[PDB]
Amino acid sequence: TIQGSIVAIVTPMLKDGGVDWKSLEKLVEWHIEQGTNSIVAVGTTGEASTLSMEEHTQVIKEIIRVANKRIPIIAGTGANSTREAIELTKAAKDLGADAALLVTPYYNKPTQEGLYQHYKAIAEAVELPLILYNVPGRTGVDLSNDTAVRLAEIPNIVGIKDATGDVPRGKALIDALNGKMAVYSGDDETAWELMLLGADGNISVTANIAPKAMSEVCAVAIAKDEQQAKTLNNKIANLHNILFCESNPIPVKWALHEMGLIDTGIRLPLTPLAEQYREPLRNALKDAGII
Amino acid sequence: TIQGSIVAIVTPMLKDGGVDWKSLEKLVEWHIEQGTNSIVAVGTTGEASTLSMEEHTQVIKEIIRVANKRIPIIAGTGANSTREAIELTKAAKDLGADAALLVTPYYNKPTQEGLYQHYKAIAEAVELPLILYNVPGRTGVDLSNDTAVRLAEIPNIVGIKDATGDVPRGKALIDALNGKMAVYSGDDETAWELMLLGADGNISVTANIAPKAMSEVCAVAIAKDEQQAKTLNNKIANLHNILFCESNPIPVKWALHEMGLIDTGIRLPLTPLAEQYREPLRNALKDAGII
Ligand SMILES: [Cl-]
Ligand SMILES: [Cl-]
Ligand SMILES: [Mg+2]
Repeated sequence: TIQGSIVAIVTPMLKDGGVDWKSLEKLVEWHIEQGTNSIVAVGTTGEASTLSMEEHTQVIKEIIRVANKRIPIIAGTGANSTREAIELTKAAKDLGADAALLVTPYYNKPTQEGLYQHYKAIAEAVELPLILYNVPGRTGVDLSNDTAVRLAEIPNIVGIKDATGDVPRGKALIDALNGKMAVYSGDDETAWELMLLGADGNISVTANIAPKAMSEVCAVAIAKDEQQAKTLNNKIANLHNILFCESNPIPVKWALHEMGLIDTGIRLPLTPLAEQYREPLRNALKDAGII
Repeated sequence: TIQGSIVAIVTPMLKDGGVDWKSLEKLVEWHIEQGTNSIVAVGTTGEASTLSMEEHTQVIKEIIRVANKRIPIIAGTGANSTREAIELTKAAKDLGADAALLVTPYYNKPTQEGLYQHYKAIAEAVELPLILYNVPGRTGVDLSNDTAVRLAEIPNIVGIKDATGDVPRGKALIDALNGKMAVYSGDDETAWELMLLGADGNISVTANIAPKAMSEVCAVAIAKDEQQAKTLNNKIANLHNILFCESNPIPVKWALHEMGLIDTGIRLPLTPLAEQYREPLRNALKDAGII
């Protein structure tokens, strides 16, 4: 069901690190006005790692409140402990989230069967649509297409965010699934191609700063309009590269501060974008017509 | 200062995953009797990821209580949030831990400067000996030798566990530090090599099942006896390989179970060692004279 441009939203913070509730409310409003189709609250780009459990609950609560039913809200509820993933996922269900996004357990490297059991335990514990999320470069683990295809058989498991950026592999996954669950790109550089190949949307970093552009790229790609998807994506292609010059969300948070939309807060061990990269990032925003 | 065989001890668990307190006490006792030189409590091999905050404290307190100051106890206190690491490290100091072992933030991929600020902030917040821990395959980030060398200048940063298994790089790190802080192997397969080159010990998985033999390997290797180090390590070299046929601590817990020392409990998303590996494991243990 959830389709189109799904922003992996940052969590705006004041200089001391506190959540900037005013800026967040404004950012959600702007996404809705510009065409973003859905918001992932407190995922990787929203610094899930350095927000407390109460801060997760509050950010999800506020985004749902401001959205006011206009678009679906997906809560990031991943953990590397199955028991913890369950508690987070239950809390998101109770807050009224439309779905949960659950990165594979990171750092502890479960087996493929361990991945299967982890997600099946969560699906069986919480009645809420769940979206798998594979990002092997961050986690230390790769949820294979074979394991994804198995998990798609579990009630409540409704999609996977594939951040491999490996388009032949994502095509092979979409073809094997034959509709049984959704595939979302988690790689802005190749998302337009995965959507042209049958992905249901793009859970996007770039949409944080170009929401109207990315909403258009997703609509034309989902519609299978290859030329329009190529042309529209080309206008923002350089943004997809520059937003990872340091680990996301470091650059995207700097881009939003340059746009005047958030302040500079970001939580250790993350750091504001290194000084040397701020001019090149400004130049990319200017080239793109964003500032 | 802490030298020798430092076991990264498992956290024994009952079938239902509850911590097995009696079996943990017995293990701590057997290590001390067998010649183990120090214990890391609630590290990666100890399932830090799946233990609650209260359980992290109880396990630390129990290992300290049982060891009764006969050997230094190092508390695993890493987190991917600098705030949470400071909290865990303070708690370990308060419980009487001799040192803390802090893996680089995983999953959120800080920059080298963010890793520097992370550990600087902890060292300044907590007056306790800190050991860095780099294992890039699990965490998605690699703390470079250059960054390690900067950090060794910071007062209470007293060492690093280098789990790269890359011996020339570990030698380059030892050489560059020139004694400013300790290097510990985090790779059983190469640990004897790294200690012959100047590492102060081995923060060891294999020591969970061969604590006497690994105590002797570390001692002769630290003594720079290359022949005896090689000879002694050969007897346990196949154990270093077999204990990683699925992600540690999966194989090591199974081994301790075959030895009659712990029950099969292990917490999702980890799983009990797959059946196909159990007979080979058992044969390796028989071959090494462990069972
Ligand atoms: Cl996300
Ligand atoms: Cl450890
Ligand atoms: Mg590391």
